[PDB]
Amino acid sequence: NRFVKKNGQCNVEFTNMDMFTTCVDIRWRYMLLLFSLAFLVSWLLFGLIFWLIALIHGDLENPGGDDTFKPCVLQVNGFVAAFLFSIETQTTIGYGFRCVTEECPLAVFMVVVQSIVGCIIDSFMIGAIMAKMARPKKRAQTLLFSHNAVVAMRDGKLCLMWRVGNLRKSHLVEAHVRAQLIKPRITEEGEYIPLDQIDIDVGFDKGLDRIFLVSPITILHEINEDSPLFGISRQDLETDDFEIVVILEGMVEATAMTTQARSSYLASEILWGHRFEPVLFEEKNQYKVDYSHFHKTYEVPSTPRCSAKDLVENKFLLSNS
Amino acid sequence: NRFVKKNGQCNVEFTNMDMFTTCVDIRWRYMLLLFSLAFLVSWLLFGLIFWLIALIHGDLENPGGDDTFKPCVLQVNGFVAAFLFSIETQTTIGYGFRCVTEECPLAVFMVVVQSIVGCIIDSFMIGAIMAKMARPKKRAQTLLFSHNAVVAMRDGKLCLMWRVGNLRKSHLVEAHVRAQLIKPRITEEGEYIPLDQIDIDVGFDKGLDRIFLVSPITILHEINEDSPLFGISRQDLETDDFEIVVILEGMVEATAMTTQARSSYLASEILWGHRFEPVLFEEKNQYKVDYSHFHKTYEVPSTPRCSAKDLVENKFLLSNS
Amino acid sequence: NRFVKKNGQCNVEFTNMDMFTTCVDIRWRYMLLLFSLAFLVSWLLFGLIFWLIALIHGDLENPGGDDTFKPCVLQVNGFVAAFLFSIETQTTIGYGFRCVTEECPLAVFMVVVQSIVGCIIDSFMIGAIMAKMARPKKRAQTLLFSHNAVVAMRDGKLCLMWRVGNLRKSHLVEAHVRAQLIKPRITEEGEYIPLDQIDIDVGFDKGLDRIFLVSPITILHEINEDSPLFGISRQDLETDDFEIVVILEGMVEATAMTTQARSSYLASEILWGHRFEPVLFEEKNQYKVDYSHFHKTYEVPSTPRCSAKDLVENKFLLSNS
Amino acid sequence: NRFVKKNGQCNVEFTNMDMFTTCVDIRWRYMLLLFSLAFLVSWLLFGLIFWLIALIHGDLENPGGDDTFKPCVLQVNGFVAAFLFSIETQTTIGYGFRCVTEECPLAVFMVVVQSIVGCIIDSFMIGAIMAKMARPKKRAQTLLFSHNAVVAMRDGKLCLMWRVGNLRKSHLVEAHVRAQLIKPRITEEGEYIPLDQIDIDVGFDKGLDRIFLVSPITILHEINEDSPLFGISRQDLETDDFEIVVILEGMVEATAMTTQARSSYLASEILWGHRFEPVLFEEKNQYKVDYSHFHKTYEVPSTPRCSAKDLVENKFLLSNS
Ligand SMILES: [K+]
Ligand SMILES: [K+]
Ligand SMILES: [K+]
Ligand SMILES: [K+]
Ligand SMILES: [K+]
Repeated sequence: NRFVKKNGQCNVEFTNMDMFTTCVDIRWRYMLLLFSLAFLVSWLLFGLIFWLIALIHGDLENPGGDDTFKPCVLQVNGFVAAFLFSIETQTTIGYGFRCVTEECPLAVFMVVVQSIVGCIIDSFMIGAIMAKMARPKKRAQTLLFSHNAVVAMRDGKLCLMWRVGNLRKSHLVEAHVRAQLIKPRITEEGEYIPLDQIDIDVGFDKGLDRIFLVSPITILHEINEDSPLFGISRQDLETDDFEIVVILEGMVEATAMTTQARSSYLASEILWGHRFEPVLFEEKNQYKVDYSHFHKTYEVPSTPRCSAKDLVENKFLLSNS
Repeated sequence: NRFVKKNGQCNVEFTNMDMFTTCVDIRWRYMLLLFSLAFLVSWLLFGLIFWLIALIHGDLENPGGDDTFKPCVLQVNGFVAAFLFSIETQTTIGYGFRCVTEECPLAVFMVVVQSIVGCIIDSFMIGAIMAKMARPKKRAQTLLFSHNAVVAMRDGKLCLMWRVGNLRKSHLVEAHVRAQLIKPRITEEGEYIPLDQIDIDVGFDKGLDRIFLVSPITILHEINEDSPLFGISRQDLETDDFEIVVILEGMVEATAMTTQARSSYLASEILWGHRFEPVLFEEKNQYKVDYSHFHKTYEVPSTPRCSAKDLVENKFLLSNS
Repeated sequence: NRFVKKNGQCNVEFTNMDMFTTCVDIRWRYMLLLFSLAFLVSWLLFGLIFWLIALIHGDLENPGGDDTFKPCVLQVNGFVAAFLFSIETQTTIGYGFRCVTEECPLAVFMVVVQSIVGCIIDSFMIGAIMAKMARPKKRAQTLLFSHNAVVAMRDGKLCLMWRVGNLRKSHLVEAHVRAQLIKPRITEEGEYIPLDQIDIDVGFDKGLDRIFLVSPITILHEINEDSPLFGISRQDLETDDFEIVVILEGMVEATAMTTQARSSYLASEILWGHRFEPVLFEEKNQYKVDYSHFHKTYEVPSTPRCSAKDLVENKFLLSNS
Repeated sequence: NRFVKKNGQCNVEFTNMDMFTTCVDIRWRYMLLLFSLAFLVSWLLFGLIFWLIALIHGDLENPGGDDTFKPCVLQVNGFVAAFLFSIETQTTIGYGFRCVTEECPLAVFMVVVQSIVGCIIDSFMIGAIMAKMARPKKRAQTLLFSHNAVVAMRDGKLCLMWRVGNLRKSHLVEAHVRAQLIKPRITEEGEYIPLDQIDIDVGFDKGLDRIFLVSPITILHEINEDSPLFGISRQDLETDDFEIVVILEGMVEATAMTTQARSSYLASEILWGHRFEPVLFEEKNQYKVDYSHFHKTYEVPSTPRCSAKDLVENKFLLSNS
């Protein structure tokens, strides 16, 4: 039946899976203690001002006032009371026992000031809990490479292969693969490149490196005249110092945040003359993917042990003679 | 007249269209009951603390106080009153009947604590109603494929074709098409690929797969020597087990979120020797698109019933002899 | 001197320039009247509830209460008072004259409910003023095409050219150009394509269509054997029904929102045998761009009046004989 | 050992490194004084209204009221008191001394109005402190070009080279390089291009311009028949007026904001017959990058002083004879 329903939906089911710009990430909870401190500082500061004012105006000795005398702020009898009024103003709780009066302009202006300050402050609190909210780090890896890469024969050509798959049913828009052989080398003129990155060809020029990934795919590198692996046999493989890097880029269907997935195979991690265990099965009305067979491989004794280079050379001696 | 006005505007009119990172999507309204619970828990907790304090300080028996005795918080006569003061503090309603006094530091500190807690809490409430606000799922599909794909003759070549169109007047920046024949196969060496994805060529190498989509377009795949459809005739079509996938990627003009539109044609869903009904008409000063003709097709009896492979083979026998 | 400073900075100066997902864009100010309505509805509803409660409990006739009788909410003497208490609760103004008491659980629960409701409501208000805040429409066009396109001779080849430029000093990351001849045509087999889009080659295959745009650039299309313009002379130009579309895509340096800039030239809008007036001048220590010369052009009488096709044909008759 | 751990992690360590849409960026702190003004204006306006009402209703002479007379708003004895009530309403502090009463509908409606206004206002305040919060300018440059570019011999070919490196351990998804020779020139037909941008080939056609950048890389431009540098020797280099631009695009792993890094080399800034000092060293279990050697270079006297053009020409005279 259908691999892709007419609406784009996929027919597969997955089984058996195991300046201050730095302030956005500024801290885990240290920002919370930071803001709690921000408040405390502002509350204590304005309380001291209100207490200074009540002290000077002489309210401390007549906090409630009377017919002849009106406090700047009612009911401030000390610094503790002062502290309270400041809080109630900024928090805008405003119980009202401590209350401003029309007497002192300085006091009124001070409330006016404290109100704006207070607003700005928690306004920023929402911004910091915005930044730190969505600006992640450590996004779960949705993509997977076979633990090993395989060298075997497919359709007459000798090929290095490895597997990639999505752990999520979510699609990868504009996905493409790359590979490089990495190793030190010395140029013809005797120049030293400590680690050289040599492209390994997955089909870029025809755009076959463009992939549609639903179920796990085996990526093919034909080893040929233009391959850095052209002169390598199965024995060389248990010798050589080279390492292969593999990449899969693309964009998460939901985010449109381009992703780059990486992994590596040492010469020692490449299994010659093997093949991957099929991960995809058809059961009646729909397709299943058994993810336990992902890394699993099996020997193909009929696989030639020599290098692709000698493989091709031999062909012509069986031609010429 | 003009297809594209000098300012970029398009001249067409459309007619007849029918960790906790998972918390962003955490729920529909279960988050609302979650937060309502968050509040309730904090309100009840602080009320119990205030009630514990009023109990110990002995306020329950003299809630209003007198000349010789001052409560930590005025007017707490029970747990219900206690509950109320907690609410009024956090909500910052602060009716003021239940009111803090300068007596108990513990109480003052508790208010101080409850104020910061309360702020943080709803600060987060705005973040959750941020995440859940714009982080969508199920974005309406703006793109469309003809229900069927057609095989006919164009400009001398035999071609598999299918239609794509935008349901919205909104443009697709950097849009491109891809296609693959999907089917099981067994390699020369006898290896089984359960479902193989073979590229179908829409013109990638010349970059003709890059498209400017205003009105609906017919996508052409020339069936030639290098096509997987090269050896297929009209009769094979009512036999074969293959399925074709089609893709259109690009980015919504507004969002710049790369989109990937999918659809499929079974061999059985491919109509041989047909053509699409034109969707675009010119009326005087501007262009119309009649979207009722989108999926509509018609027979072209002059269309050859054989495979493109034999089509080409025959040419040379009418050459040689 | 330098076009690009060693830090990447550019040395040019510019002169003489003239479900409810739809709710994000839901309205201009109709959303503001919407929310104002949202509040009003909630305020009136809860006030009616509080008034219902005060009515039943018999508070209307003893609003202040006394030694033997305690109202659910103090000082509710009517619906107007009721309305007020509801407001003061939700707004959390809480003057305190109308005040809740520990008597009626129903009332307490109602306050509890109204508090959460109120919070959720304006929480959403911040989300709507978030969506409608940054989710724009009508982004100012930063990119510009010469009003006309020119056909002239450059470096021995006959070429259709047109100009593009940035109105902003801001760079375009990964910018590239495309062009298409648009016109109706009838296929060899007699099929009608109402408007056909034919690629015009700006150098894609070598990736010369990739451009670095600081000062305005002239885009070149070599008219050759593979060009749809190959058979066109200056006289044909004052006849033909074809139109040319031009595109420039890329991403705004700041936004990384891919942009697609469009414009068109009718055959009648193409000026044959002309050239563009240079927009870029060097003055001593830095480069200026005079944007008044952008669309300006001048005749080049030495320009051949014939089609590039006959231009090439003639070459060989002056070869053969 | 490993360059890339099996999970994608990199094995290198770095050492020795030194309408109103314009309102988003509208100002540094001028927006803060703007909003503070926004509040003040609204507070003063509503206070004047409340004062107008209290004046007309005759409350000024009986602010507290009595058995026979009820003020619209209690305790407004002047404009200063009026100012206060307005503040306490909007801020929702609501001390309660100045308090609304059920008498004047006009007043009630006014409170109702002031409440919604107040909410909208600071709602917007959160949006402006949203825009101005994350919409940056001046993002730190994470990418680096060698101060100079080198011409030397590698693997038999004469090549212009320059270095690029990431200052951050953060990866660049889909990174690619470009280069252009920039200089004035006059066309065959005698047309003047003030500054011409000529592509310099870094391997685009094979997609070798696609790079995987962990440690700093040397970018190679083979100087050959198709190079604008083909006819240039070491002596020409101390003469010529040309400048070379270099670009590196790609997307920051975290942001997915495409970045374009630029830099330039004047003919005078190109060091002929040199090579770069290796920046990468292997110490036991892991790789180090010494960033002090980045710009450092050394002479290679064996480097030919002539132009690649004559280099190749000479080859055939040592062939022919
Ligand atoms: K209050
Ligand atoms: K309040
Ligand atoms: K109050
Ligand atoms: K190519
Ligand atoms: K409040």
